[PDB]
Amino acid sequence: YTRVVWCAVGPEEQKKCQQWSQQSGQNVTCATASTTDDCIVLVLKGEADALNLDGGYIYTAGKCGLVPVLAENRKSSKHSSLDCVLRPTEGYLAVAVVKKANEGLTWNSLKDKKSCHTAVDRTAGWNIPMGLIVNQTGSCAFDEFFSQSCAPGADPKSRLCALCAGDDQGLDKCVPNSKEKYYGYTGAFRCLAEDVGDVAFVKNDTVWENTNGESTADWAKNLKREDFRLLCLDGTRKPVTEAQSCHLAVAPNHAVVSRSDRAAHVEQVLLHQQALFGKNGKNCPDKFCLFKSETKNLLFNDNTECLAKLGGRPTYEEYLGTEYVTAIANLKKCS
Amino acid sequence: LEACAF
Ligand SMILES: *[C@@H]1O[C@H](CO)[C@@H](O[C@@H]2O[C@H](CO)[C@@H](O)[C@H](O)[C@H]2NC(C)=O)[C@H](O)[C@H]1NC(C)=O
Ligand SMILES: *[C@@H]1O[C@H](CO)[C@@H](O[C@@H]2O[C@H](CO)[C@@H](O)[C@H](O)[C@H]2NC(C)=O)[C@H](O)[C@H]1NC(C)=O
Ligand SMILES: *[C@@H]1O[C@H](CO)[C@@H](O[C@@H]2O[C@H](CO)[C@@H](O)[C@H](O)[C@H]2NC(C)=O)[C@H](O)[C@H]1NC(C)=O
Ligand SMILES: CCCCn1nccc1C(=O)O
Ligand SMILES: [Fe+3]
Ligand SMILES: [Zn+2]
Ligand SMILES: [Zn+2]
Repeated sequence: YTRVVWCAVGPEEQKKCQQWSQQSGQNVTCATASTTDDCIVLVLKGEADALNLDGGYIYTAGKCGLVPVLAENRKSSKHSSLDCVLRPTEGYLAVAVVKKANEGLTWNSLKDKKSCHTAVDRTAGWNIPMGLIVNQTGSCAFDEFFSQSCAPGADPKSRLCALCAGDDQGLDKCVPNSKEKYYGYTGAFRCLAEDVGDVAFVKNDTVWENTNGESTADWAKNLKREDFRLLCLDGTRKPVTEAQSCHLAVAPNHAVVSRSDRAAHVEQVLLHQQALFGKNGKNCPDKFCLFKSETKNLLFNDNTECLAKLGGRPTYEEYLGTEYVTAIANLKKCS
Repeated sequence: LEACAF
């Protein structure tokens, strides 16, 4: 049989992959690139097999011919008697988060404020809020809307990267990988927690997972949920308990993609790997846990319960949904 | 809306 070559984005994901590889007896091995788009190109070249992707990146990958294989499934809100691998996915809630103490601020007063995004091209961090903003403003100049932002993957000299902070050395300011302090869900929430920005575009789970002692990380360990508010599109502000009535969109879950001719094999191997190292896996926490990374969401989100099988052998557009695809395509006309 | 970015 053949080995599965995973693609790690940046050096923190590489280290985790290398641990997985050792534990897997080289059933999985590792390629690494500096950005998600570069890992997508390694897969298109056949130099890696697969990686797990946010839906905005699935859009890129799917325009290039890669296909969805298995999706992240977090814990369901409702009792289900189905095994995790067979439970339908629920989608996550993209939200706009602000500090409660920043009292004037609503969706309708974002212009000229400071923003924190997960990365350019990602769902909650970029496609949904900027797609909404370009539409409501009637303008493609999304790069001149906020006074300053951290939007990993934008031009590092531009206002969209001005709040980014890079690594322990200021190296790699604004790169779209975990070496940027403000990258991803937890990075963009930290940018708001620290008052670097006025608003963060993340998902509902990020706010709960990084407050009220749910994270022991230094920057998060003392944050309280009640000190944050969600911006609803009708101009109101709500406590973070009200995400089901105050969100920007429901996003498709992150999912693994591969080339079509490797998808079946990638799927079989991941199903076995999560049986060893997944949540309650045979050898997690003893040896290695595929869905943990000290809150840093490396390779997978730390809140992944399993990777689940997809219904209907979906194309990428069927997985993302026609509404979302159409929103992305509308926004990409601006660039 | 049609081609690969790379
Ligand atoms: C590495 O992958 C191989 C192949 O899938 C696994 O070896 C198999 O183990 C299964 C399940 O225990 C058995 O059905 C077979 O006898 C083995 N198949 C072959 C082709 O040798 C192996 O268990 C995997 N190891 C790890 C650590 O993931
Ligand atoms: C917002 O996200 C949080 C975190 O994922 C959700 O709260 C969790 O929901 C699960 C499943 O119901 C509970 O068993 C967990 O204990 C909750 N976690 C925490 C830290 O409180 C919350 O349900 C989501 N809100 C909406 C509207 O979807
Ligand atoms: C931004 O506006 C565009 C243009 O209206 C939206 O695109 C429409 O979306 C609806 C719902 O899926 C479709 O019925 C229309 O046919 C789409 N119109 C066009 C011209 O393509 C897009 O959804 C909006 N973006 C966001 C994020 O809401
Ligand atoms: C559940 C979030 C909605 C997005 N979505 N629309 C159609 C299919 C899907 C999903 O498969 O990820
Ligand atoms: Fe996402
Ligand atoms: Zn909704
Ligand atoms: Zn289909």
